[PDB]
Amino acid sequence: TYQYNMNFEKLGKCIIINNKDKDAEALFKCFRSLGFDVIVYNDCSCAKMQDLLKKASEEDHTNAACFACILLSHVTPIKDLTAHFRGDRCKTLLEKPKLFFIQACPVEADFLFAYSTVRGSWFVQALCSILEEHGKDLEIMQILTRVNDRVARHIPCVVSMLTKELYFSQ
Amino acid sequence: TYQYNMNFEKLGKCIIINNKNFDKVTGMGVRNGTDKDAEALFKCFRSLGFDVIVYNDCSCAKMQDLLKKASEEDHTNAACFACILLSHGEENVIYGKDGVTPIKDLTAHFRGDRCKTLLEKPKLFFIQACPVEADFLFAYSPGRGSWFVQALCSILEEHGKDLEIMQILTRVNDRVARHFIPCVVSMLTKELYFSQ
Repeated sequence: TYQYNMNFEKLGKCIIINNKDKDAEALFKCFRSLGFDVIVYNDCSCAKMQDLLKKASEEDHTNAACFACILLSHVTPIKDLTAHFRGDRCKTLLEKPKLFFIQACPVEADFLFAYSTVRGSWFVQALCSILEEHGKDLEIMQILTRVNDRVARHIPCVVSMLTKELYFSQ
Repeated sequence: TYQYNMNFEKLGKCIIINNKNFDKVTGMGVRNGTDKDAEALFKCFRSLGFDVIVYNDCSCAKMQDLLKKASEEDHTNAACFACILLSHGEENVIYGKDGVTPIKDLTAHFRGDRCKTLLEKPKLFFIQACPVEADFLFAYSPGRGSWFVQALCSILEEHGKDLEIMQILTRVNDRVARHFIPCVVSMLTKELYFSQ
């Protein structure tokens, strides 16, 4: 009970929003490099992100272990996107984590965040360089705090409303 | 190394601000059980090498003037630094006996440029309210104490010397959610266990 369960078919479905391309392409490879069902979206007319998310919120993740999403900007409210995956709002994701990665320029338990700001950026450049190398053998926090170390060698916060540790088995 | 340096003379300070009785003009309830909430934390961090100092029913000017004077100290022989708040709070703001000060104003005193004595050192902050900002961590959260506090030390005197803070805080988040949620915002750069 000290880590999140991983006896699941799919790892999870990864969503990538890309308003505007190196970071996206690099995030794609490195997240599929964990075993993610990755889907990329560009030129997202702000009406998209809403319906785009809610769809996935009404999908089935019973045979999925988790769920990740990534935003890339430079107009859509933060909370109005995440609330689709509330406690009751998406019952297929309970006792399952929700991971939102951001870079621009009961309920609410088991959520994680990471917002960065500005070739491509550092944060991104830094992250993949870990997930490729130490991706499948670290707890999530052990990873992000390593990224903050890497970017500081040249800062993005990290909201953790999680309940157990997070490595990446099957 | 992939973790914070603990080989220091002393650990660090541990300012506790126990706000219980606020003024009437604030129209703010008397936060009860907070004496227990403080004593629990004080006893806990005491047993972790924190030189614990407990402040009580302070004004906003006090809480401001206090931390500033503590930021301007010599923290060189100290590994880290902690500060725990107990009061009423709202949207990124926290009550004093007299008024209301923005939380980001209190912590600002320690921002690496204005507290060089704590640079590359973790500067912690615990909130229970009813390399700019690097090395910062924030953990915002009856008869017995609160859940959070009681559950924290419950895990902290038990595992605190042998677990990383996230391992500690993530653990805390489970037992509070077990009863029925706190948000741990981290800007750290290295893992942090509470021993040598």
